[PDB]
Amino acid sequence: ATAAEIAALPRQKVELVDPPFVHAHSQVAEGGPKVVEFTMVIEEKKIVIDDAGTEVHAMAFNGTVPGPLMVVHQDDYLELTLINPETNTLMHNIDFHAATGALGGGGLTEINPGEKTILRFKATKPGVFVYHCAPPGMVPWHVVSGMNGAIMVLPREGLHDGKGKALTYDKIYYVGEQDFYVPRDENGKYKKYEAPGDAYEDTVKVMRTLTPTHVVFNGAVGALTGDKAMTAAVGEKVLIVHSQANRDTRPDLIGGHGDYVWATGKFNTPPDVDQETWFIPGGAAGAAFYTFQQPGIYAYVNHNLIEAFELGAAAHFKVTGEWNDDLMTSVLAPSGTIE
Amino acid sequence: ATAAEIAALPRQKVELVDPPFVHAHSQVAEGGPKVVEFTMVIEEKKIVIDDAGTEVHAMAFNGTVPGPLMVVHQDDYLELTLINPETNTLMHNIDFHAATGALGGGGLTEINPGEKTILRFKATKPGVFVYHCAPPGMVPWHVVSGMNGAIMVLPREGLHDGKGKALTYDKIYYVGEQDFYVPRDENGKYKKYEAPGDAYEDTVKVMRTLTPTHVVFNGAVGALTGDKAMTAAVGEKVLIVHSQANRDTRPDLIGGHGDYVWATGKFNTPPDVDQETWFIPGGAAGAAFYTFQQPGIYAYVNHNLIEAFELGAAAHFKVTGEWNDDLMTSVLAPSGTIE
Amino acid sequence: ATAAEIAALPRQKVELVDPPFVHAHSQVAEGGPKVVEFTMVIEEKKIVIDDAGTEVHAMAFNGTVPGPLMVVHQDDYLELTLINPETNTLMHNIDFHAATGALGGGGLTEINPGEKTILRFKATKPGVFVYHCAPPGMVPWHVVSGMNGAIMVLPREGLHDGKGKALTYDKIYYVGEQDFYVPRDENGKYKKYEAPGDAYEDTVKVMRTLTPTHVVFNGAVGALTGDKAMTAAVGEKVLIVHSQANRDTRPDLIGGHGDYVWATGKFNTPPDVDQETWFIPGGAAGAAFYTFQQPGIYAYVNHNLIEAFELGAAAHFKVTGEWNDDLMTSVLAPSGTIE
Ligand SMILES: [Cu+2]
Ligand SMILES: [Cu+2]
Ligand SMILES: [Cu+2]
Ligand SMILES: [Cu+2]
Ligand SMILES: [Cu+2]
Ligand SMILES: [Cu+2]
Repeated sequence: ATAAEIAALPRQKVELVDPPFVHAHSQVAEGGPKVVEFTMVIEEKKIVIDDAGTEVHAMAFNGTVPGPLMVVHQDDYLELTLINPETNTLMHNIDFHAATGALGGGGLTEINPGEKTILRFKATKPGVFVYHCAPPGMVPWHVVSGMNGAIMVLPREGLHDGKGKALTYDKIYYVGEQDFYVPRDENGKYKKYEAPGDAYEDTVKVMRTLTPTHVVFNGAVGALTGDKAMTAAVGEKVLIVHSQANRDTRPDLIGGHGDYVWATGKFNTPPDVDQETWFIPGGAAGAAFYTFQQPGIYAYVNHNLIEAFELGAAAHFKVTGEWNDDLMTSVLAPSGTIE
Repeated sequence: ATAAEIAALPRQKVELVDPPFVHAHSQVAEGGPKVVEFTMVIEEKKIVIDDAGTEVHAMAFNGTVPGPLMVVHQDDYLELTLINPETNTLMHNIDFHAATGALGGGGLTEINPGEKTILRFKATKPGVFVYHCAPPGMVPWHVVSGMNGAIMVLPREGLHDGKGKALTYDKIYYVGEQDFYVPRDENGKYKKYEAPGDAYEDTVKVMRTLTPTHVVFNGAVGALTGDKAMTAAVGEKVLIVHSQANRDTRPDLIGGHGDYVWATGKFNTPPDVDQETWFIPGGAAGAAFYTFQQPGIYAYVNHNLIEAFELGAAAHFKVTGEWNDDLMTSVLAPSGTIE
Repeated sequence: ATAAEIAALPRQKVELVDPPFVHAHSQVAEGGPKVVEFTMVIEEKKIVIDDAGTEVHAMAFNGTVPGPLMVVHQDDYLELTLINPETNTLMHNIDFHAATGALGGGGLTEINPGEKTILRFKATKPGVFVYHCAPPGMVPWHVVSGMNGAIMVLPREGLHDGKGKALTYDKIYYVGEQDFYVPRDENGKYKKYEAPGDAYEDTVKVMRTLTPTHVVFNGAVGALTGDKAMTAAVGEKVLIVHSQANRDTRPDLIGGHGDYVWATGKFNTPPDVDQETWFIPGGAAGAAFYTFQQPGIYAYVNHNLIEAFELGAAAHFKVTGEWNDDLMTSVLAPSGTIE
C-alpha cells in the first residue's frame, strides 16, 4: 500500500488494560484493514515479587509485568507511540516478533529518558507473538527485568481449528511468565539496591548460571491465585495466551486439558489437540483453547513442578457450574480400610 | 451416561505388571464401553538407584518406579482402587492427566496411611497420559520421589498414522524416566536417611537448583541394560511409551529412528515421522513406533548425552535377525593406513 | 539392491567445504541413485573460543567445529572414508543419525590413530540429521569437544511445503551450535591443558552441572558476526540448517521469521509456518526457510537471550536491498518530548 492509501485507512485508538485481562476487540474483523493506535509508557520501578519482601527493579511497559497484550487483525497496521519519561534512567526500545525489519523495530525505537517515538508496522502474519525491549549490549538484562509482553494478530475471519471449523472463545486471559535472577548476599538473603544500574553486575553473574531464583506469572508469586484467580463457568470457551520472552515453559491446566493448542503460537500452523502439557520455547508465545466441563478450582502451571510450586509458576482458575458424574466420580470416598 | 447405564456396562478386572512390560490388552476394542478395574497399593520404601549404593526413599505405585502403565480404550471408564497401607507415613493421592475434573482426581483421592479410595473417570481423550501423586503443599517432592507413571487410552479402532493407515505393534514397552535430587554431605558424598520425612528439607534445596543428581529409566542407572535389555527381532513393530512427570527429555533410538512419533502423546494429533530425536516436555508422556530393520544392540537414550551417559538415562534393545548390507555395510573395516 | 547393482551405480566424489557454507549440490536430483563419496580427517587441536583467549582441545571433523554439512538425496548411498592421523591421541568413530544399524555406524567405525575406515549406508529418510563421534565410555566428552556436524538428505524432487508447493532456496547456510564446558581454577579463570586427556576429569565435573560456560555458533563467540556475517539480498530465499548434538536450542531470526520450519528436521513431516522462535532438541538438526523482505542487519540467535548475548550464541545476517515502508516505518523518530 502507498502512503496515501495507508493515510486514508480508518483509524482506531485502543485503551490498553492490565494483564491477565485483554482490551475489547472483535474476533472476526469488522470491515477492511485499519491503523490501530496504542500508547505505552515505560516505568522503571521497584516491585515485590514474593511474600518474603523480595524486591526487584522492574522495567515495565505500562507499569506491569508482563506488559499488556495488544490485539489486531492480520493486515491491520499497528502504530505504537512509545514514551520514556524524563524520570527514568535508561534508554529503552521495543522489538515486536510480529514485525518485519530493523530487528523487529528495535533499531528504530531507541529512546532516552525524556523522549518518545512512533513506530508503525504491518501485521502480516497471524498468531500470538512476543515483544520485548532489546537495547544493544544490554538485551537480556532488560528482558529479565520484566520488559516484555505479547500481541495477538487474529486471522480476519477469526480462529479456526485444523479443518476449517470456527473456534469462538467467550473469555481470553493473558499469562505472562517471567524468570527473575535475584542476587543473594553471603548469607543467602536477597539483596536490595537503590537504583536499577547498581544491581546490574551482580544480576549478570546470577544470569550466567542460567538458574532463575523465581519463575512467576503476572509479576509475582501467587499473583493469580486466591481472590485473583481467573474465572470461568462450565460450558464456557476460554483462550489462554502464554508468553515467555527468555526461557522455556511447559503449560498444563491441572484438572483440564488443551483442547486445541497452537504451541508455537502461529494460527496458520494447525493446532495440536487434546494436550495435557504443551511446550513454549523461550522467545515465543503460545495459545490454548479449552471448554470447561467441570466446576471447581483448577491449577494452571509450568509443569516442571519444582518451578511451579517452589519457584512460583502457578495460577488458579475458579470455575462455577454443576458437577458431571459421568466424567468423574468418587465411588468410595477416602475411608479407613475395614479390618 | 446415567448411573444405571454405567452400572449395566460389562466390567473387566486387570492385573497390572511391572514396567517396562505392559498388561495384556487388545489394540482394537472388543465391543462397547466397559468399566475397567485396576488396583494399586502405595509403597514407601528405600531403593538403590546406582552402582555406588546411593539410596533414596521412594514413594511408589505398586512398589515400582515408574508405577505401572494402565491401558484402556477411548470412552471406557477407568475405576481405580488406591490403597495406602497403615505402615506408610504420608498421605498420598493421584492425578490422572487423562481425567477431567477435581485436579485430575487429586482432590477426591487424598488418603492417609490405613485408608483406601475408589475413583472412576471416563477416558474421553485418546493418547498416552502421565499420572502422579500431588498432595497439597508437597507436590514436587512426591513426584521426584518416584510417584508417577502413565496410562494409555487407545482409540477404539486401534492406532493409525496420519492418513488413516492402521498401525499394529507386535510389542510395547514402557520407559519411565525419573529425575532424582539426592543431597550430598560436606564431602560430596550422598546422604542417607532413616525416614522419608527426614530427607525433605535437604532434598528441597537440591530441587531448587533445578539440576538432578541422577536421571534414570525404570528407577536405576542400568536398570534396562545388559541382561535386562528390552528385546525385539528384525521385522517386528514396537511401540515405545516414554513418560517424564516433572522434567523435559529428548528420546532417541541410537541406530534406529522414530518412524511415527506422537511426541505430545495424543493420538488425535497426527504423528511426526522419521524422527531422530523427539521431545517430551516435563509433565507429559509420548509414544514412538518403529519397525526394526537391523539386528544388534541399540541404545535408547535421553539425547542430552551428559544426562544419558553421565547421569543414567540410557537403556538397551537387543535385536535378533539378519544383517542387511543394502542399508549399511563396512566397505573397509578399521585398518592401519598403508604407508 | 544387490552388491552388483550398487557397484554399477554411478559414483560422485564431493569436496567438502567449511561451515557455514555448503558444498555444491542440486536441489532436485539429477537421474537415479548414486554412491556419493566423502572423505573426512579427524583433527585433535587447540582452538580459541572467545575474545578472552579461552582455549579448548577440540576434536574436529575436517578441522572445523561443527564438522561440514554433507548433502545427498533420498535413496542415494553415502560412502564415507574416515581417517584418524597417526599424530592424534584418541580413538574416534562416527554415528550418523541418518543411518540404520550398528549404532548409526559407530560400531563399525572405531579407528585408532593411524587407521582409516570406509562406511557406506543408504539414505532412506529425507531431512537434516546430526552426526557425531561416540566412542564407548567417552561419548559425551567427544561430542562436547566439538566432534559433531550434520547431513542433509534432500527429497529427490527437492523441497516442498505442506501442500505440495515447491520450495527452492537461493542460498543455504549451516549453523552448528556448540555447548562447551571449560574448567576454571580456584580464581574463576579458565584452565589450560597440555593434552586432550589431561582435561578430561575436570571437564566431566563441569559437564555434570549441566551448565555450559559457552554456547557458540561455528566454534567461537562472534564467529559469524561483523565481517563474517552471513549474507543475502531482499527477495532471496534462504535455508538455514541448525544443529545441536547434545543440548536444546531455540532459533529465532531477529527482524525476520521462519516462513517454513521443519523444527524436527524431517521433510516428510509438514513444516510449521510463520515461526518467531522454533525449538530444536539436543540430538537433532532443524531447518528454516525464509524470504527476506527488508534490508539491514539481522541477528540470528538461540532465543534464551542469556545464552545468546552472554554465552555467545548469536550470529548476523547482512541483507542488501531497498527498505519497504509498507511493512514498517518510523512515523516519528526518537525525539525529545515537547513541553
Ligand atoms: Cu528496556
Ligand atoms: Cu500434573
Ligand atoms: Cu505421594
Ligand atoms: Cu546420537
Ligand atoms: Cu571422537
Ligand atoms: Cu526477540
